[PDB]
Amino acid sequence: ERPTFYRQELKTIWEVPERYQNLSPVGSGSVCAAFDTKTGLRVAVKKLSRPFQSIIHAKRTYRELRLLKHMKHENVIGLLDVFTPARSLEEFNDVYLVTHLMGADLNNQKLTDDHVQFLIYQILRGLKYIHSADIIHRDLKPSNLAVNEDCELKILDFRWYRAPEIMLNWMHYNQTVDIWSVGCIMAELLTGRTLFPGTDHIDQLKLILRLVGTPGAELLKKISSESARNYIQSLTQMPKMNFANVFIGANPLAVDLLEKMLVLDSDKRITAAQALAHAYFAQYHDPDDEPVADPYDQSFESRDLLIDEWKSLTYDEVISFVPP
Repeated sequence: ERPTFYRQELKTIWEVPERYQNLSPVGSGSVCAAFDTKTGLRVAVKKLSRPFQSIIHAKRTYRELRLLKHMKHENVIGLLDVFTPARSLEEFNDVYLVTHLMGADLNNQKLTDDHVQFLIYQILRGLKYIHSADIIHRDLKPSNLAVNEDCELKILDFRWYRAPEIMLNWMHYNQTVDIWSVGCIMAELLTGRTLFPGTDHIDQLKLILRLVGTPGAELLKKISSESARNYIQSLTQMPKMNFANVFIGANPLAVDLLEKMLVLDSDKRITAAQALAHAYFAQYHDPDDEPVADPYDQSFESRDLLIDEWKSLTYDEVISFVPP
């Protein structure tokens, strides 16, 4: 059946099932932290802002709901509930999404090696899943990575951490753009400092190239633009520096993994599935507890529909929702 809803203000009117109590705002969609009386869980309740204002809003609402419904993995945030106070598609105007309320993010002495292993392991386990659905995160960074008390980690809400192929204007994009971001995060966890703290995208690329080397002829054979090639080969030619000398006293397997992640050529960068099997994660690696996702149908992405059709498609997904 339909739950009983109650309304309150705090500055839109929120109308939510009565199982969610003690709503207290935590950002502006806009999000309230709440107590889920059914489960005794702390939850985030996000009320989408203007979800069907235009074709672009409606499709983004649909894309967000579809993605969250698909994600079913310990290290990836999924959907705990989705509701609307509307009793039919005609009154359907508001969408609310409920997810685990996570404490800290990774913006956060420094960490021990065992604890860096554990956190990166979790990130890679989550990424293996996401990537197996043919999803690329694209913007992994310490603030999209949430942790509870026991520092169990979940990947959230999908330029110091972005792959250089993106900051150059190359478009040979692997899912390993996310593996670059993990490499930068791991380095920051290991040393306490941002690995590539660029002021603009140019400054950033300079710092990157200083560490990894200027592109080799083999990667240069992959650049289709004359100016682009001209640009890279115009830059002062930097040798690959030694990673050990940047990561002093780091566990040497950490350094070895880093050298595999922080590779300029994306086709040569270690993948998530491969990183998990690397000796650095020995103590956590379980190849039978690193599950993959069902295939994820993003064909909708290329479709040009009407607001009312994206809306109805969204309503179909709300109705058909089943809790974990």
